[PDB]
Amino acid sequence: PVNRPAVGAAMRLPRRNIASYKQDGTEIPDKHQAEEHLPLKEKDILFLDGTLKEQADKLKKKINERYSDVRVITSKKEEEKYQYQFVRAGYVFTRAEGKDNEKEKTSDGKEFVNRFSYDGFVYYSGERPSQSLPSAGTVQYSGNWQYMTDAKRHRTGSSTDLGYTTYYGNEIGATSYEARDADDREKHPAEYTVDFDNKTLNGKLIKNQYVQNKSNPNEPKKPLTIYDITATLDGNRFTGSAKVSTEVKTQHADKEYLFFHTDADQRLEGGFFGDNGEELAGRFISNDNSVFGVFAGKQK
Amino acid sequence: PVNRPAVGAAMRLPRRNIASYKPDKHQAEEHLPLKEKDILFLDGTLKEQADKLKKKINERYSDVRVITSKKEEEKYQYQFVRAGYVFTRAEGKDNEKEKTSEFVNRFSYDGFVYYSGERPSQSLPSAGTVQYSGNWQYMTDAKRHRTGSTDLGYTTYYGNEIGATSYEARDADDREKHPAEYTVDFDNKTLNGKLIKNQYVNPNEPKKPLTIYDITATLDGNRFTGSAKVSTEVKTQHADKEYLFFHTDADQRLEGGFFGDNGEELAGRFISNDNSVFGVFAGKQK
Repeated sequence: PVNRPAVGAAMRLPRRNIASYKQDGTEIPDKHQAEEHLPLKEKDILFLDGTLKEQADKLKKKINERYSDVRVITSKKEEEKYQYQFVRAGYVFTRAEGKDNEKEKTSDGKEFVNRFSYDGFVYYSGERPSQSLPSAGTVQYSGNWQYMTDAKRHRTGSSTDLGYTTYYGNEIGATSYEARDADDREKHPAEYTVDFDNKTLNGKLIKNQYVQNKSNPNEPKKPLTIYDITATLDGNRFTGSAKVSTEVKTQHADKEYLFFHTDADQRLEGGFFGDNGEELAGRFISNDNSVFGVFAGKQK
Repeated sequence: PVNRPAVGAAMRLPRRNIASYKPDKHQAEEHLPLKEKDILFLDGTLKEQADKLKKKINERYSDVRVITSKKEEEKYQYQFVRAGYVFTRAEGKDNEKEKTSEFVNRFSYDGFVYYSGERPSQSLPSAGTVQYSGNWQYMTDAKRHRTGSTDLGYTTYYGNEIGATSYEARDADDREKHPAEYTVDFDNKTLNGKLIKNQYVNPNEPKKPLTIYDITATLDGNRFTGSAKVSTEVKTQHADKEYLFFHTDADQRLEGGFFGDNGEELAGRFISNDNSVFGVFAGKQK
């Protein structure tokens, strides 16, 4: 589950109950809504198989099973940069315009269930698990990552103030595809070093921070490491941890830390794809189920 | 921000980057001044404010021993104010690192100095002069070379790889390391004071105070704004030690206020002009 080897995994957008009445029509006490915090669940990690296209199609299918007539946006445009052959770290989602929220109401018309109609997944996919890996040497990979967070009403004592499209992070999970305060040139790069001598992987899941000069395409990037990855290789898999960088904790306590605050200890799993480990991909989920992340990489 | 009114403020320990990889035997960051933006403003009860600081430490390390200013501040029996600290030596913890493919290396220690106040005074005397006594704390920049840590009166590393602090002062009188004295003129609407170090020297053994800062401020409502100035004594007679830490004034960068019914107590903060020292202070009517 946390440890399951896979050729694909996904997490669906969590949508918390923002209703302020109970099913008996009585007010929820102390100004509270029915569900002010909705963590992710490991049981909700959706495991995938088949080709890259089949896996993506399955997730889009799931979106349309809920609403047949909503438009879907994908990460196809975002992942162009990487020219991945065997892996994906992507997303598929909808804003569900013109759809009412999911509601359940009393006879008198009071809402005791109210959930947003938004929907989406972040996921990784891999094809052709490696049959051979280098017996020696160190190899650099570069790529990207995506993420899906819990839904939480109060992260501190708006969602846009915190760098996300309105509501994301609060009434529904925060996602990489709704991050507004990142460098849209490349919001979420990732870097990895694989030591095939000692059989270790180290990496960084990075956010390129927002830059004021948006007219110069060669404006320098402002990287911020969100997670340090460490892992051990075993066959064509690797297992390890994602740890929130100290820098996030101390210098970004009022923003990034409100979303990325707990490690994923021994809760990161991935593997190599392409017959000779040309690429890699995987996932992690933090100890308190506050973030599900997926990541991918390609040899430099 | 530097001039923002507050009922509590804290500064976190600066930890400079001592990494020596990406020339001339230099480290990545040989001087780390403080920043006015890193002044952490606090609110809520005295307890709430302190707990927030302990929380931030625990957010970095869930399992470290935390040391507080509780024992030190007992003597003052403050009702409404605090000038304290919370810190950890982070025993057995690795430094903060980012790596080769080390271009970042920052110490594992952590801590804050802070002031806190509850119930800002809604009335003050319209006249008369009032004496206050209390204490202060401080946090300095981190600087590899202050001259051409133990010789300079601090626990190892403090002042160099991390900021020097009042709670790592080793050359002071343990009876009361950092007393403060104030006089408030409610006629002329002024505050004058001294932030002092009792130098190392029986409970009635004479003290050897050394004024570190002279404080001046003007009153406005239940607040006061002014300056902290390095003492004549430090600059001229302690050029080879204290002056290496206390060398620049805080001009119009000291802020505090009165707390309690009729200004029984006062507290505040200052930050020197070149961001070399952040100080906090508290006092109680004599």
